Amino acid sequence: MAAIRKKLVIVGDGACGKTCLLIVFSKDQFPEVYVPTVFENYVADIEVDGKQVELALWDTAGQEDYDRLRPLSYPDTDVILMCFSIDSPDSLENIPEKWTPEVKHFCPNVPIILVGNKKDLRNDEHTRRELAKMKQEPVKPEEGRDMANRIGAFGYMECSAKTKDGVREVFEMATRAALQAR
Amino acid sequence: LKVFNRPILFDIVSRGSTADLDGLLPFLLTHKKRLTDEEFREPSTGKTCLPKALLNLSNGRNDTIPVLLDIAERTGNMREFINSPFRDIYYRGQTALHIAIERRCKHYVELLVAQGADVHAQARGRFFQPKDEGGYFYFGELPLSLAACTNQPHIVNYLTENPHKKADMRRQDSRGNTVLHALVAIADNTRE
Repeated sequence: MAAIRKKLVIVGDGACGKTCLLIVFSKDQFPEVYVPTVFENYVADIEVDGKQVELALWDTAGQEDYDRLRPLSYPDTDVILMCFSIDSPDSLENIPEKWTPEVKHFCPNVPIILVGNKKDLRNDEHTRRELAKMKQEPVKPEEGRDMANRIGAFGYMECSAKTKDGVREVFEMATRAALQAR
Repeated sequence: LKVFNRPILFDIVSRGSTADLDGLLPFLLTHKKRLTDEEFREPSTGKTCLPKALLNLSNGRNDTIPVLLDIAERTGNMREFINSPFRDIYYRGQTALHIAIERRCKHYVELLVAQGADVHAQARGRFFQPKDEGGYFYFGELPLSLAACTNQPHIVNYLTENPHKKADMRRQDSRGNTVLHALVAIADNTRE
């Protein structure tokens, strides 16, 4: 019938590849030559179960001049992808204390889909060696379970834009979470 | 000339002086900048150059629109430039397509949609709200609803029937109101 429009906004720390994930879901090809800092004004056609949904993608950054404009993309949101880095432990202790309060205050009563990106990099030799140099280890799935438990996330899964795993499933889950109007 | 800042760009585009855009090609390409960056957009509302050009129309014709669109497509962010939503709470969601429709300019909306203008962008700002909810004009929060609510049958026919992209009349806005619901909403009891 008539496709329903749902607004998805992706929030994550710097250099997490959220924009890379957006491009790889959009054109089904990872851009290895040019990665725009933000992907904006895109609508994607998705189907979950007998429904057609146009998902409008919004990307928020904080590298420069984007932190002040981050609150401008919060109102009238429908679903949030709260993402972190699997190959970066410091990307998990920053999840609850600074992202969560502002996302809850600005846009309350919305489903939370916290995800971890670059799932293939947790087994990379270089990242493991660099982490073990300062006594750190890749983000374990137990860490993701704890993250989903303490923030009450709708669902958590690992995606890697390099090997194209579960991105369609991730966005299907996000749209499904957006389907229920609280 | 050799330096293109935001106030200068808006000063040129308000008057529709196309010749001053001749130097627009190198300056961007030399500096790897885009028309959609924060430098070239109004800080108050997030308005870009295209809505400013469409707002300031001389006798209904602004010759700088095709040149701006061509430079945007050569820049590589044509899609991101065509539909640049406003950011202020007072005009949130408005798109250059909405401004073209609200100006009763069929040629500009034709030339805009055919190259990638989203026909479902919901103008859900505080200005586009019912008069009983702190607003001035509620047209249905949709380009097709707006075209139907401003009594523009030709643009409605073009939007519904166009090879490029058609906006289905069964689509619902944020309120759930379809095109018929919006057309009822704008209606008065006057005969005309």
